[PDB]
Amino acid sequence: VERCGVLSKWTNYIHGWQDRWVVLKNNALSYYKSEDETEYGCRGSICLSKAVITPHDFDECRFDISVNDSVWYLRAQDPDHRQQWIDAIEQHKT
Repeated sequence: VERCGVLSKWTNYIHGWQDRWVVLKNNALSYYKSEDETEYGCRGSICLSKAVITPHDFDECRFDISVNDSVWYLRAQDPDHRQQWIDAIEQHKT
């Protein structure tokens, strides 16, 4: 299953943090400007084959997805844990 949710982080403006729509499915992570996704097309997309799930420093539930130096600061929504990403990618990957 895809993890589809909004991630509050900057898009273009350094102080222009907004809710961007991220989807983790198939074996790729894709993000759009916001939850309206489809009309935005695609803003970014990485392949979860060598994208390392890096546990964040100060955060216990935040996980930085790093591939091609593209660091995706993800986090467990609230009732979630790391295993969301693990199980998802593990069940998506080849």
